[PDB]
Amino acid sequence: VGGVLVERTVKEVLPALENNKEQIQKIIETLTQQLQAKGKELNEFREKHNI
Amino acid sequence: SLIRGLVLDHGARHPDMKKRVEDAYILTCNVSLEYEKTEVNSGFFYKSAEEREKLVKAERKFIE
Repeated sequence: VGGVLVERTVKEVLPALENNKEQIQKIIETLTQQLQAKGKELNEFREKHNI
Repeated sequence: SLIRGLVLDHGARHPDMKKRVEDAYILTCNVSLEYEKTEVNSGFFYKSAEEREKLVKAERKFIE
């Protein structure tokens, strides 16, 4: 860490990388997937509203 | 000639609109039914590409 090198046992250090990466992988699959369909729909939307 | 009413000089651009009018309910409208038939609006000018595709659809509409 920033002003410290924290001493830890594996027992805390091991599961931190376990669940965090896995928890990150869920969220990242969601939005980047949703970004494409937004562009799909926003390409239809932007031609409509701007009169 | 003596015109007790007025005289406009124009028929717009279209003849035979029933341009002979006995009962005249006068709409003087300083706003056009011609805003434009093209993509970009009457006062809205764009040399950027993505902003022009935006106005092409409803410019012909806001006329109708």
